[PDB]
Amino acid sequence: KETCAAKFERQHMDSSTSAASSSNYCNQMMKSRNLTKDRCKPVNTFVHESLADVQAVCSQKNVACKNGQTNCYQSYSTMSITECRETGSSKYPNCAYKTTQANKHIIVACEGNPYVPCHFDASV
Repeated sequence: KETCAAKFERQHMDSSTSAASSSNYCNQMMKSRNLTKDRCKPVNTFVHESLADVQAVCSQKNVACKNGQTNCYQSYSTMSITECRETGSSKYPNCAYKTTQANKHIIVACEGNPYVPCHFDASV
């Protein structure tokens, strides 16, 4: 059902806010974006930029992905992002997360036509 493009937007885009509003941001968004439905996804980043800005990264600095594929791209600019990581304690179905807000470059893996992000590899 979901295009890798649309799944990326669900998992990784949050243009609704400029930054995490509280230390509960991740608890709340991991839940609302359906990333805790069946298990607690351990690590996930949200990007607070326009979709056009984040899709444009697919034409920026080509770098290898963590898995050694070559379709990753690092943003030329830093971007406002929230990094979510599950706490050591967390046990499903009660998923708990630490929220960290930062301005960093993102690295995404891109696919499709239009060529757009389908996976979030890392922030730098």
